Amino acid sequence: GKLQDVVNQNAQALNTLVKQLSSNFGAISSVLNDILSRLDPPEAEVQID
Amino acid sequence: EVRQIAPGQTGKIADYNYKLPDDFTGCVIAWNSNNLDSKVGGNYNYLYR
Repeated sequence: GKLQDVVNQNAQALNTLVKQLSSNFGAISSVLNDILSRLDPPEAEVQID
Repeated sequence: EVRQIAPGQTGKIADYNYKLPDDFTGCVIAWNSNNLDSKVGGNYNYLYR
């Protein structure tokens, strides 16, 4: 267990780090490609921030 | 159309006549010319693209 716990903790930290990409954080969408392809830069700046 | 002489704006004058930058640092001034520029029988001398 003492060896499995560290690899599991790192795998979980990476999994949550990647899953934080699937989060709006107040933006109209998660995929920045859609904001850059659909919104005008004057508003894409605010949606990216 | 004076409302369009502002940064981040859209419309005929902003898009094709006079475009202000997203990070404009300055002032826009406007006042009623109806007495001087407008002539009896319609003033058709001023053109816009």
